[PDB]
Amino acid sequence: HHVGTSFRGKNAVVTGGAGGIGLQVSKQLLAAGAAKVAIIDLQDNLEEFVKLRAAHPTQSVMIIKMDVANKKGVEATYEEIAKTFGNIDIVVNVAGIFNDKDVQRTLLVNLGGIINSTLSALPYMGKDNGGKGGIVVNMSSVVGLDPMFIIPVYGATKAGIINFTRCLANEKYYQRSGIKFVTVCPGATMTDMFTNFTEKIIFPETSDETYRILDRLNKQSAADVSRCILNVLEKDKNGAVYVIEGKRVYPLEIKPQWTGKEQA
Amino acid sequence: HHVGTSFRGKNAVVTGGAGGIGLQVSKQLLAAGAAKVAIIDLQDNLEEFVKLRAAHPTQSVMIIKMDVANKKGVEATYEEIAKTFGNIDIVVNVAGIFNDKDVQRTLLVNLGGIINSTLSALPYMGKDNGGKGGIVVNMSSVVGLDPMFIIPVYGATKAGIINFTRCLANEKYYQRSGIKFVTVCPGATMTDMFTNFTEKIIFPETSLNKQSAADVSRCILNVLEKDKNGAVYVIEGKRVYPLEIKPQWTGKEQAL
Ligand SMILES: NC(=O)c1ccc[n+]([C@@H]2O[C@H](COP(=O)([O-])OP(=O)(O)OC[C@H]3O[C@@H](n4cnc5c(N)ncnc54)[C@H](O)[C@@H]3O)[C@@H](O)[C@H]2O)c1
Ligand SMILES: NC(=O)c1ccc[n+]([C@@H]2O[C@H](COP(=O)([O-])OP(=O)(O)OC[C@H]3O[C@@H](n4cnc5c(N)ncnc54)[C@H](O)[C@@H]3O)[C@@H](O)[C@H]2O)c1
Repeated sequence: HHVGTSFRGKNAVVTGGAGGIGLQVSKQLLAAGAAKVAIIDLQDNLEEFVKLRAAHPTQSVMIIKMDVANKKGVEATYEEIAKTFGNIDIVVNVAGIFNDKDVQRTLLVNLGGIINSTLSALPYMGKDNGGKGGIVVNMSSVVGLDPMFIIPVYGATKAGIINFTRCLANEKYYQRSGIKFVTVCPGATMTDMFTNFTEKIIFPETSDETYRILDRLNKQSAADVSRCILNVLEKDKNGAVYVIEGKRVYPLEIKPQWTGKEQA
Repeated sequence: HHVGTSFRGKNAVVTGGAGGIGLQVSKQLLAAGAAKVAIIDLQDNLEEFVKLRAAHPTQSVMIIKMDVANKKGVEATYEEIAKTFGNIDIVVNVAGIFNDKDVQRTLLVNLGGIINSTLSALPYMGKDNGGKGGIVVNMSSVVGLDPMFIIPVYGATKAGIINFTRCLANEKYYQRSGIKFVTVCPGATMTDMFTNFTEKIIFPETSLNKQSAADVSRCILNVLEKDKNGAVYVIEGKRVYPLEIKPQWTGKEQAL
């Protein structure tokens, strides 16, 4: 029941917020007393959202059905959100999928959706456009940092997310816009995304060693990761990259790869 | 005129081979005496290819017009190439673009095309499928390794290429297939791709000669001869630098 003060007065947009981690992120932000929370997702979860609005009468809970791969849709969706909200302090882009069999869809949803949502959010967040400034947390994976041979396509999009998000963490941009950019990379997690795993992988003969990804998923839940995300949000460290494993948050010091130390 | 022996008896597929680095890669492989070379590109470049076939009468020079973003097209394209070639020893996936204003196209061409071409090539290369085995060199960027703030979208796809290519470099994959997988990351390069740069960037208010396509191409063939699985090379100033890619996630990280 109790609504808190941790995120009092904060307006927040959450892609993927109908299920899994995104749904918990939305709940926990409302529970922390976020003034307004918008949710962008493909699936309709009316029974969950009716309860959610009920439990948070003095808070805005806005739900939009939209494919984050849809560039113009996302743009449109943000326009509508902005007119009601007036400002966007927090964006957590959680929406993604796991399907190696469908390469095009993976790229456009996982990498494309992050990009679409991020670029779309910026005008309504940036100081130069009258915004207060804010933070964008982009969701990635551990396999984004360290490749996992079983899932090359899914991995690629996660490596792309990291590199993309770090770019925007430029000092010159921050001084102009006031927006910060953070990447979080969850490890073994109880996600429904990895259900029917071996039906969603390219090389079928890797089912023998598929234990690596799905053995210790119980280690952390969606709610655990969500708590880690809100923890990260409070840190407000620009350009930071976090790993979330075993219910815990680990910051990475990412050293440059090409420094010229190569010999010949 | 002279045709060499460095790549004698080798069959090679090259995406992006109508222009820039790809075109030079195609020439240099033929000049090194590659038995067969196939080229996959959107542009026709007929006057260059008529000259090329002439200069290599005892070598196969096959040209197909095809969008590497087109999954089924690429698949189709490889079947015909395979029918003539019989096997594929070398794939260099060079085809790519620079357009940040168009995000979807960038992802599907740059990252998608690499994936499409790579996955399509594997049956015709893999030992277990009757193939001789081989090597796939995938083209990336330095910004793929170290993010460049001016070009975030283009960068993302290059980071994606690296991570993708490294995955396939698994030892279990190699003993089963015999195919190796290499990533090369060119630096400051005289590419026509970066012409009209500021018309192709997202943030408009924001403010290499050392190496050419032919220089990078020479570096690629150098890398090809090395035949080191899982390797990542930087190509800067006409020179090849191997990277020691250390894991990002260690247990030394302190929980905050
Ligand atoms: N080990 C890992 O790599 C790992 C583990 C867990 C989570 N993650 C990351 O966490 C993120 C969330 O995953 P999850 O645990 O919540 O699983 P999940 O499948 O339960 O969450 C997916 C949510 O996103 C929605 N969605 C999917 N595609 C969409 C689209 N195009 N447009 C709008 N909404 C869309 C879905 O409707 C769903 O609600 C994932 O994207 C993943 O990158 C990675
Ligand atoms: N610093 C850097 O990031 C950097 C520098 C140089 C080169 N590169 C990379 O080298 C590669 C080649 O670029 P370049 O220097 O030769 O420039 P280029 O534009 O001259 O070559 C691109 C070639 O790919 C073809 N192509 C484009 N889209 C295609 C598609 N969908 N399907 C088939 N063919 C397509 C084009 O017809 C062209 O011939 C690129 O992948 C580029 O990312 C990166």
